[PDB]
Amino acid sequence: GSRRYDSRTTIFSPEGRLYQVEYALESISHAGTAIGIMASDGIVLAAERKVTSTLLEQDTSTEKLYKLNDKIAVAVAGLTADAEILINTARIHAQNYLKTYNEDIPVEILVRRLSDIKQGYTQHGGLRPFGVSFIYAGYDDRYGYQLYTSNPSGNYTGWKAISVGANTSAAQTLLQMDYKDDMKVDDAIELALKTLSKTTDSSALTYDRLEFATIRKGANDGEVYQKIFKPQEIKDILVKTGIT
Amino acid sequence: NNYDGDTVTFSPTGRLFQVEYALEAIKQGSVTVGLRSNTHAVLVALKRNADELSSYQKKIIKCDEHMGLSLAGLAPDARVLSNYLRQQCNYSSLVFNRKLAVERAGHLLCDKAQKNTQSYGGRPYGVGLLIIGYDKSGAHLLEFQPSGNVTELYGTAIGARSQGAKTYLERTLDTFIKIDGNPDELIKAGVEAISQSLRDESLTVDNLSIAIVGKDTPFTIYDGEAVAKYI
Amino acid sequence: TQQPIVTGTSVISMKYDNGVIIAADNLGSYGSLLRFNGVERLIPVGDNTVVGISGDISDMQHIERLLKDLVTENAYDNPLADAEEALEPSYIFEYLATVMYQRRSKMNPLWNAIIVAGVQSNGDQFLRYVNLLGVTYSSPTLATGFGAHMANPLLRKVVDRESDIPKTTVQVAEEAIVNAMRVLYYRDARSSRNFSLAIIDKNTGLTFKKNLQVENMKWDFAKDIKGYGTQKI
Amino acid sequence: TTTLAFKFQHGVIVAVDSRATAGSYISSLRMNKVIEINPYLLGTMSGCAADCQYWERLLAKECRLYYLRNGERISVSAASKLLSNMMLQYRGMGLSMGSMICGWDKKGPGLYYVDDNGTRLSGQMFSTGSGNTYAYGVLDSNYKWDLSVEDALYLGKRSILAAAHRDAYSGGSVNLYHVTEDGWIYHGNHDVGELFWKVKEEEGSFNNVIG
Amino acid sequence: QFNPYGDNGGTILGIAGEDFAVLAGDTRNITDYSINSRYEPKVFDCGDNIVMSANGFAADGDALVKRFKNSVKWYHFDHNDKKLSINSAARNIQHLLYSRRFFPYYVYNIIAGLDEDGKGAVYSFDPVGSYQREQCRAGGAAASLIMPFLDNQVNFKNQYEPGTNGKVKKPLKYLSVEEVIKLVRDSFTSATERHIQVGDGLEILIVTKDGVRKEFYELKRD
Amino acid sequence: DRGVSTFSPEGRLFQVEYSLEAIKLGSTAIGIATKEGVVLGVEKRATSPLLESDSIEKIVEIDRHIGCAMSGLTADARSMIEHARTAAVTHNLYYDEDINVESLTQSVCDLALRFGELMSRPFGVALLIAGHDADDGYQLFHAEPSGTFYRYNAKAIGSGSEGAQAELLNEWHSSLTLKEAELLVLKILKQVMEEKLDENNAQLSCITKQDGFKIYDNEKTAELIKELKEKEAAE
Amino acid sequence: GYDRALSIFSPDGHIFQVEYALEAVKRGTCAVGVKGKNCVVLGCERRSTLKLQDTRITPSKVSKIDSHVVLSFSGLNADSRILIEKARVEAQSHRLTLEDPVTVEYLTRYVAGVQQRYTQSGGVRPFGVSTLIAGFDPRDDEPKLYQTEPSGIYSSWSAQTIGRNSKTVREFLEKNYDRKEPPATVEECVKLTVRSLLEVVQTGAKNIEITVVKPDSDIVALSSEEINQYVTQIEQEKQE
Amino acid sequence: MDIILGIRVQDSVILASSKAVTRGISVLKDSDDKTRQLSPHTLMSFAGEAGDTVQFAEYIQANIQLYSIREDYELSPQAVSSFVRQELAKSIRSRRPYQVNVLIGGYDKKKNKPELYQIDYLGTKVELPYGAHGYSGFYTFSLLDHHYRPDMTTEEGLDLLKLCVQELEKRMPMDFKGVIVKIVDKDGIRQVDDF
Ligand SMILES: *[C@@]([C])([C][O])[C@](*)(=O)[C]([C]C1=[C][C]=[C][C]=[C]1)[N]C(=O)[C]([C]C1=[C][N]C2=C1[C]=[C][C]=[C]2)[N]C(=O)[C]([C])[N]C(=O)C1=C([C])C2=C([C]1)[C]=[C][C]=[C]2
Ligand SMILES: [Mg+2]
Repeated sequence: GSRRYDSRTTIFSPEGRLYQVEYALESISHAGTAIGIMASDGIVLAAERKVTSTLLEQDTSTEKLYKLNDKIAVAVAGLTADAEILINTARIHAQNYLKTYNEDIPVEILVRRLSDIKQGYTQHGGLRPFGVSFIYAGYDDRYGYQLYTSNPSGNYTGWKAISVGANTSAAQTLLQMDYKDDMKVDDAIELALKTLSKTTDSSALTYDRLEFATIRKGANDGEVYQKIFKPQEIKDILVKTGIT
Repeated sequence: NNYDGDTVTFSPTGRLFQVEYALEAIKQGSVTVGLRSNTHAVLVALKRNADELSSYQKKIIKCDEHMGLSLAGLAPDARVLSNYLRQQCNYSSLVFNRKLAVERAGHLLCDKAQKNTQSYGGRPYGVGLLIIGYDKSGAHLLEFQPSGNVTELYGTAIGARSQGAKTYLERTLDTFIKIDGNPDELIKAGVEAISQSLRDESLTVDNLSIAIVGKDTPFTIYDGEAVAKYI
Repeated sequence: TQQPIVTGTSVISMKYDNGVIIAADNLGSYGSLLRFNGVERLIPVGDNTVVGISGDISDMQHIERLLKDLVTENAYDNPLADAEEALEPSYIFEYLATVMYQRRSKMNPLWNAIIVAGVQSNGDQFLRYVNLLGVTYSSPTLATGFGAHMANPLLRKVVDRESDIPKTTVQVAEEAIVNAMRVLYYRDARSSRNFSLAIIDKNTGLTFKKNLQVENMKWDFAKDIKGYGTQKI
Repeated sequence: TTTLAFKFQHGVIVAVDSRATAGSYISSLRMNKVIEINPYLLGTMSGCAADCQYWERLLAKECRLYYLRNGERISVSAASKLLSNMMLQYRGMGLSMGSMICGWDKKGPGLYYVDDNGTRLSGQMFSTGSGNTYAYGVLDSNYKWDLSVEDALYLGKRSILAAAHRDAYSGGSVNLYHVTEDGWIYHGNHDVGELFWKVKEEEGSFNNVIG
Repeated sequence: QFNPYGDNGGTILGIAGEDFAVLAGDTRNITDYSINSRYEPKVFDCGDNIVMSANGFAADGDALVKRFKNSVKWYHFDHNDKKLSINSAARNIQHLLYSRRFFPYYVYNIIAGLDEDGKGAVYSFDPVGSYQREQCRAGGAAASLIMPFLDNQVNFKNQYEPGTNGKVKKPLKYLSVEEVIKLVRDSFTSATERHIQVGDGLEILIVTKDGVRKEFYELKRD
Repeated sequence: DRGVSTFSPEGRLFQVEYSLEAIKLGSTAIGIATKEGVVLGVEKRATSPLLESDSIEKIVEIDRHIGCAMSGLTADARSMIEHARTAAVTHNLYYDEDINVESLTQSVCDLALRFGELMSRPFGVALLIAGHDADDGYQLFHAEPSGTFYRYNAKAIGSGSEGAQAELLNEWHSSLTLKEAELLVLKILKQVMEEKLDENNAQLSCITKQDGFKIYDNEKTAELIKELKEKEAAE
Repeated sequence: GYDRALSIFSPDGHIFQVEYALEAVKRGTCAVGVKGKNCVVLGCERRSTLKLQDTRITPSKVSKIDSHVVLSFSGLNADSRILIEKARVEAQSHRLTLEDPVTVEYLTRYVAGVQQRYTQSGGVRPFGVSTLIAGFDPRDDEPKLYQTEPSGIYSSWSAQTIGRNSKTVREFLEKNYDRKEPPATVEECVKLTVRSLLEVVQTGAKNIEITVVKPDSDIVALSSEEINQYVTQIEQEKQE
Repeated sequence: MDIILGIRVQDSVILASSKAVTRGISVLKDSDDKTRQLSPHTLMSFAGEAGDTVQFAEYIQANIQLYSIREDYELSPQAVSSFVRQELAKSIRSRRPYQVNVLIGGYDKKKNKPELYQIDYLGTKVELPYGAHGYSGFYTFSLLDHHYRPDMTTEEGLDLLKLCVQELEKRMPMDFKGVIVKIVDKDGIRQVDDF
């Protein structure tokens, strides 16, 4: 019967690893690097688009940075199509929470929900896991500014600074070196871009090969603003920090 | 070889190996004999024990007041199939006020077993059955194989060393068919038939199991000191 | 839950020494309208059973088909279908009774009253009633609808108890049935003159009589009846 | 019917009548309206007899399974709640049941009222059925925590008698029970006909009645 | 509108002796003011020395008896031909009745036989499944006519010993099978006189350790 | 790969045969039936000294008149015990009586072959079901994952089973007392166990008509162990 | 639905998927449980390969199932969340139907049952998780400590450890823990729990987490400085 | 059940709920507590059809307690009230709706403010300084309209509450057997044992 053709996506290896999760992580390691840095007065999200073309329409393009709600955003590393399935589920979950409790969803609760969905695909159903790693950047009134990451295993962890995708080993070493706890957003912006500029597989880091975003309390009085950077604005911050 | 992984696969010569392997389970099972006359039908079964401390596994099951069977192979499968017969006998009585014909009971067993030989996921039944009964057309004896094949016979035997008893009945055919209105003599012929399949061991009081059904005789099972008469 | 539309009236029957007799008129009424005049409400099953049905005709036609299918199904893988394993009146009745009671238990009844008349394998007479409620009973005489009120009293004068059955011949029993059908024609506003009669005997088998008519009717005395009290002319 | 149950210093008293009616016809002179769920648990019955018997016997199954799983007796609180949750499944379906779950557990003696609506109340004293008002009158005026076992048994017996007399749908006989920490104790079946004449003479009550 | 219920009349009576039990019932079956049958058996031998009668709506009565007889058959299959005791049968019947709590079997059921100590036993049920063991029980159409007579003549209610004037009760001496049958026949003869649905015939099933015996008596046919 | 309900060329279900191998790796459990009662005894086999041995529950009550001992993948037994307890109490609800030991055993064994592609595999645990009823008296049954159950006068299951069964072959007779059976279980357990038998690493239990099913205290078993040592030293 | 039997017997009578789930537990960070006379302490390892971590928001290793019961684990982190959620739901479900909080033994039996169910259900793999469940029963002052594993077996422990290098810390506990006289105070119990982790952990900085659970729903988590004081005192006594 | 009152003062919320439980023509209990603690600083009183009230309250209680354990955090009174409203609004279009009216009294520890929410069985939520369900408001709101200030102390709130109960006891035909009064403030929930 059908058993003959079943790959068995949800099994342990003899060593106690989940084959498909490990192979999904191998896929993600070839994806464009995404970096998140948390500061005292905001969060930075920086990400590298993969070998683009001159004929790609950049200003209307979105492959890395997505908005989940007004307070929470994500950087993607892996299969974009897989990520959009999960992103739309997370957007719905945030609205369900808002409808139920009349309060914006706490960052961790949203992260846990998405990570639980990923977990399910590794334990039951016989389907391949989502080949996606997220960096969650968000704010709520309990813990303030927060950075999380999730991977195909459904495991999630909190971070002060973190990278996903390609060259995370090199990127994490550079972040660990220059990061400090009393750091500010403008400094974090510079650190994120400098780290990408050194870890990139490209010859030079340019505006057309980047997506950038910040979450700042730099909004008029006690409130939070999301800023998805435009191509011209990425070009300006590259000149300001002294990379181009 | 490559075609015995499941029941849904024919071999290159047109054989169904899973069904044949299920048939093999019957040959490993303990011997049981069936025979009939025109008035009565008799089952004789050699029960098997695990060891000296253990009881002797029951071989005969009652399905209705006028029908029952003996098993050889996987006992739980016999429980499932006998339970089905009990229900079918009972459906006939409740709906049609009609005792189920033995021939129709055989047709129902055939069809139930067949479904398990053509579908993926399931397995064939691993048991053989000898069904006896008395209905409106007199006494009857059936042999059920889990391939689906059901056969009406004057006498037969299934299980380990069953060929010896089957040969005896083939010689005695003309004699035991004429044993009408004499239950004890018909049982004697069955006990003598099953004795041809014995080696080393002999028929003891808790070893032997006998059942009978007939014209003015409901299906009744004899065990223990009730069969000492025939030893 | 429904209401009966096209209906058939009384079915009457009785036991006699060697068998049973059953009868029913050939009318299909549509309320007070005597709409259909060629309706057969006695339906034979084999050569040993006749099922007589009153009530809703659309449900009767459904039952007729179930019985026709029952005969077909009984013959399947049955070498003795025309002998030892043929359908008995008791089998046919219990089947119908099972169906009627199940349908009432789903609150969707077959709006009928049925009498199954026949002779068993051992020669015993079979006569039993069943209706839309699944209620069953047996008696030396049985009748549905108006027949229960007018026919049974006449038929019970012939066979008042079980011991009167061997003393009753087929000629006497048929005479009683035919007289009862005349009385029903006098007094049942939903009846017709034309009727069918069936005899199932253990010796002579099944005799099915069609296109019978009520005859020897008394009407002459009507000429003398004038007014409603005081009128003389 | 009339049923009652009350807690006191020496446990809990349980008293019920035994009449059963089908309209104005007395269908039964002696019906058991107490169920022995276990040596330390009792259940009273008022309303539909079938509903009371079925569900409280089903409660005993579930209370018994509790003991096998946990190796320990179920509490009166938990037992009463299982029953109320059963009633809540057949919400608005037409069950008629009024019962008091009486027993002794680790918290001491326990008494819970439960009905077909799912209502579950803890309390010292309860009375259910068509004659509960008559029983409450006697109970309220004569109840104390400091009651002796002998006097308490009589109070519950006398309270049923009061109802049996006035309520047309209560009577037959009185069934008495006493629940202790060692378990429940049956204190017999008492015919109301004989009990009435006895109480009248000894107590001096029911003066208006001639005998 | 369709009414799934009906009334087939009839009356039944169960009496428990010291070492025997009787279950009696008339043989008349009716609808409204008509007679369906003068002899339609209502009390049945269900096996294992148990007799049963479901009085009221005959269709539901036949269905219940049929299901209980079936329950006895499967009790033998499932539990190694063990005899179904009368108390076990009674509890089983409760669950058969309550399975239709929201669409009841419209019958008043009585069973009779012997308990495990050999003593006479009668159990009586309502349509929804409440049951209990009794010494004496009349059920059906003329139940209200018969029960008071049995309270008086079987349990000696309101009967005292002459000379004492109400002080000493009549002692509860046991009744023989011959004495019980007299009370049964007189109960049905009296019920036949004053109840239109009762008559035609009386069938009694007597249960002892030796088995189940039948007795039939004619009743008035008007 | 291959079907879960597949037959081998010899006519056996692969999975059922493989589950029997798992049962051979389990700790020893012994049952002895007498006319005064049935005794059930088990090897606890703690994996470490820090493991509180009294929490090892390999002997279990099903009803007041039925007990049960297990061997193999003991986690698989929990749903079987739950079903057995439900079946026992449900029958008491329907029939106002105790259920027959055989009927209870048959109900447990009906779960066995309910596996396929229902649960995904057979049970990896064997059960010794001991009890008493009025019809057949004191009984001991051996319930396997094949769906088969044999009645036994005496039976051992687990790692030291064939050695213990040979010993039970010689020792058992129809006139054994309850006390004699208790010592006999302790004797054979002590023989097949790796570690030295004491009240903490071995457990006794019994079922009698009067007192029903009882698990023995460690103090009560300790005395029976001491009584055993002295009678073996007596000759 | 996906019905494939993933957990099945092998010729030698082993269920490899359940055994491979134990290998996932072996890979997980070390977790230890020690019960004193009037308390239970749960110790947990944090691997220091992950720095730049936000310890405020990172999922803690010890989880409250109810106000009186806690659960720690070793193995797959994502798998443990599913067991914890189910356990928490059952705890509220028990309070709602029986009007008493769960016993520690009951909660353990439930979690163990969930793990077992995933070893003989179609289309699912076993949990790659072993748990330590600790607490105090309502109105009871006797400490409770249980362990569960992927197969679904569970048992009570005076002291136990699970996860990577658990063999070593179990060796330590077997010689250091006395049953006749367990850690009489909270200090002694925590000290023994920290000592046992110091056999394996590496550095005694942010790598050790300690959670003390006392009777009557008194549960607290020790801070870095509080634990660091134990680490300091242990090594100073060791220099002798 | 019948009468449930609520009042929000300066630094606390006070809930008063009747003690009577009636079945047929008999008062079965005169000490019934018609309330459940949802969280340490949130109390819900309830009134409606028999059986449904407690089942609904305990179901809400279980859900909030589950949330508290999962997140190790107490939901705000506003969040709890919205959750409760949704459950009732979900319920009103069900096959068999839950006929329960509630008052939710809570102290928001973040904002340091008491909060009172009135929700009926339809799912009609309103935040109020004082509230009631059923006929209770008909007798009491005129007194509350007159005497209520937002800067009242807890003691002044209790005195105004006594006046409301006295008016109910005078003009209602219904004997509700007095009230149990509970106070919700920064320190949690406590019961006034003498009222
Ligand atoms: C008072 C007598 C009520 O009048 C009391 O509540 C009893 C309680 C009771 C509990 C257990 C057993 C017997 C009685 N209630 C009844 O007797 C009820 C009241 C009732 C009648 N209809 C009804 C009621 C309650 C709620 C809805 C509808 N009576 C019954 O349940 C009737 C239907 N039962 C009987 O008359 C018979 C029973 C029971 C029984 C009969 C008749 C015959 C044989 C065995 C048992
Ligand atoms: Mg009459």
